[PDB]
Amino acid sequence: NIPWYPKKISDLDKCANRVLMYGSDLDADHPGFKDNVYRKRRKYFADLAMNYKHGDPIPEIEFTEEEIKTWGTVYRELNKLYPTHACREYLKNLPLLTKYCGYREDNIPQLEDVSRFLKERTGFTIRPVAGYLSPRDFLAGLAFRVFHCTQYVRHSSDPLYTPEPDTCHELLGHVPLLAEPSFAQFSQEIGLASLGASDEAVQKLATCYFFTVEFGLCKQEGQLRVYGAGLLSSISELKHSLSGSAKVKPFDPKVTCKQECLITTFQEVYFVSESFEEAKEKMREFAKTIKRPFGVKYNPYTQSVQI
Ligand SMILES: N[C@@H](Cc1c[nH]c2ccccc12)C(=O)O
Ligand SMILES: [Fe+3]
Repeated sequence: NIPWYPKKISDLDKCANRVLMYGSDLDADHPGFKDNVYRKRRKYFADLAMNYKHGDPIPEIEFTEEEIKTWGTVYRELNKLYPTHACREYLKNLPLLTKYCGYREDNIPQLEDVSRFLKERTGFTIRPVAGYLSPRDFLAGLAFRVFHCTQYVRHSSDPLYTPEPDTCHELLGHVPLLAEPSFAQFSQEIGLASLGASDEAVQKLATCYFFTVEFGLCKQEGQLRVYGAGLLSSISELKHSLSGSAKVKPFDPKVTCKQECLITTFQEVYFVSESFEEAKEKMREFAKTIKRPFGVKYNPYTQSVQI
């Protein structure tokens, strides 16, 4: 029996913010969970996300001097590593972000400005979210070219790694590729394939998504490079992935889809494709094997999904 799925872009208001939270589904010995004062600050961002309705501007945030300093460290340190660690497709759009989005060490990009930039480039827009979103709902968002983003900044004591996604993850891990027409098209295709598929089928697709677009590696002129958003936002996990001591295995959906997705620690294993194009291709073909009893298109003019 076909699970509920959104049919038009405003339907993303329905049961919004079904997110995984510390003290319910997440735990880790890390100050971003354990520092009570920091959790009280995080609730300011969460409330903003919970009251958002499609059509609203995204709330502009007054960040603390501490939060701005954290963004600065993350931005600066990651940019030193990208030239040697990131795949060329990721490197390509970095200068657009600085030139056309105001990415700077001394200022955190606002989600409203980034959404406007992305809409113009590939038609992607942003919706704010209170934490790690339910995988079904996150993939459903992509079908409308909607990327759900957190707005809080990770705990300042650990710029290197954080156990839930923060705004640095969205802005540095996802935005550069989302700015690329061919990648934005790929993203929506994966999202459309997920709509109304069984819980077991979505779990398998979402796991493969996690180990490719969140934590994926690819070969490039005989070398190992990274394209996964979750690595590209973590100073320490990014280095570790290419350190020579990480466990690395070929991406094979039928094996990979069984791996547990680790939200709050470094991964136990990373999966490699023979190239970045091969990664997208194997993902598209896997999405087609879902066994859904109907097909679906997106109509960008009505912003609705046609069966
Ligand atoms: N570890 C990531 C944030 C993160 C936590 N859990 C995740 C799951 C998927 C992608 C990213 C994440 C970072 O430090 O930037
Ligand atoms: Fe991500």
